[PDB]
Amino acid sequence: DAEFRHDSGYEVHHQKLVFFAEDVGSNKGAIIGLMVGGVV
Repeated sequence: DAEFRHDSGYEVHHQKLVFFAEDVGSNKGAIIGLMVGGVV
């Protein structure tokens, strides 16, 4: 659960890939969620 960036960047959605670093934590139970925003 460590942050890498503490400030906005740009509207470029292509940077969405940054999620790879934002997904440092792991949910305990997401059975309720059919899909995850990580891919959607």
